[PDB]
Amino acid sequence: NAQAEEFKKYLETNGIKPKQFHKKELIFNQWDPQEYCIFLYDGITKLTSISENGTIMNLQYYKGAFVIMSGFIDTETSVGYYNLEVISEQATAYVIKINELKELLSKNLTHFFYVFQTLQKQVSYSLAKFNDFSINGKLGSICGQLLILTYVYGKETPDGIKITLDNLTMQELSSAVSRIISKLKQEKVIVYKNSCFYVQNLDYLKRYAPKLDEWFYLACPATWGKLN
Amino acid sequence: MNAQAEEFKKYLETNGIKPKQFHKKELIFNQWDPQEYCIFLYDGITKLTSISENGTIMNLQYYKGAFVIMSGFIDTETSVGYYNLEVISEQATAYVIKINELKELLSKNLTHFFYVFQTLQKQVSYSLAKFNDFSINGKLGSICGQLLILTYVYGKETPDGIKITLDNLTMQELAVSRIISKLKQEKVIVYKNSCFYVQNLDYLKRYAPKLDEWFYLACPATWGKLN
Ligand SMILES: O=C(O)[C@@H]1CSc2c(C3CC3)c(Cc3cnc4ccccc4c3)cc(=O)n21
Ligand code: NA
Ligand code: NA
Repeated sequence: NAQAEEFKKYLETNGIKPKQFHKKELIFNQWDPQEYCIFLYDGITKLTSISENGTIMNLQYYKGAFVIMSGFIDTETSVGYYNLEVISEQATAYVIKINELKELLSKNLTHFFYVFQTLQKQVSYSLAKFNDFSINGKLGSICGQLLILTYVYGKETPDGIKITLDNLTMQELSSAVSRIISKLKQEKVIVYKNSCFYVQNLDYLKRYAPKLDEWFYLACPATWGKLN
Repeated sequence: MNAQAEEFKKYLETNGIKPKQFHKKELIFNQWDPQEYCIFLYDGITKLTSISENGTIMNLQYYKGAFVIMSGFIDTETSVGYYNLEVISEQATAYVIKINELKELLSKNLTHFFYVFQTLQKQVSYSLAKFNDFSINGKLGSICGQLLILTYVYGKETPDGIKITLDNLTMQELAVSRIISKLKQEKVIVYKNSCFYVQNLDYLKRYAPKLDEWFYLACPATWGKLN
């Protein structure tokens, strides 16, 4: 992306170096009193919360380029007790104290609008998922999640739309969930060929995840028009 | 209400933006509006709805003044999503502003720019907490999460319990009567005077733990008034 590239280089101009992370590493953890603005240039991360019996809660996933912030920008107080785990093999991320963020954006409104419209997407993204889930239950949630893997990591092939994901990432991902995927298999909306995963009926996914499909058209139109 | 909100209100007025009185059931904006707005809900209560192709109305989110609700992207001024913003309180004060004008106002005042930025952070992190509590305790954490918000916001320190202040207009504004019953029975909620009370705030905290954390970090003033 161009906007993200302009932010990458704007960060480096101001002396902020990238930092390579590896799978299962933590970019920041819930006990770090320092609040950060993570610019995940490349890689895949997940935001986890730990209940007080030890159970890890996978709450959200992020793909670079994107912005994650552990503190409110105004008061510089914590958004919550969260960790940012890297689940890809290797992820690049610019780590920035929240204090320095306000200074970088105060000088330049353009990158302020970039970070600002990024949070705008995340808000509407969640509203669109919740919408589809309230209209079609888990069916909408499954089709919506499946629509992500198609619009982003998808590519057109003879056997449909293949998911360009190292199966290391795939299995990173239940009775009712099996029922849904089962029907998708029998209707061949998806497949299991060559150990891969292809999507052949994108129109089906759009039907039961319509609001999320709208979110792409409005927030990621270049990706949306690719497979449309 | 919020120190930042009051100054933002003054800031909008001094730049020639007038408040507008919306009453219950009015739409500050609907989903077929080709103009994208930045709504500053100063006072009142609203909900974000969506009409499907079937014509089915879906509630998606609730907002209470002071708060910001933008329908378009700050940069491209395009819609982030086709939503309607409906008032559900008796009356509501809101400062309707074009998005192109917002871009202008926040550019000359980074302080208010950060404030609007923070209102997005509270939505995102409010959703994550709500999603965690539902992702462990299912609908129990959701209802308890919703009740927890009502308790912290509209509660009263009455020896009877915690008096939900909401005028009846938004109380019953609201498939799972087992949940309301499992709490009606358990001395967790009681409508003594025809009005809801709370006799066990720890039940709600226990099943909405992340929402409780969020409220402790986002509204620490309101959180401690019951703790
Ligand atoms: O199941 C998942 O892993 C995905 C990834 S994150 C996510 C979300 C939102 C972004 C955090 C949602 C939306 C959602 C669904 N149901 C809810 C029920 C109660 C309260 C909030 C909810 C939010 C769905 C989803 O599947 N996933
Ligand atoms: Na933290
Ligand atoms: Na709008």
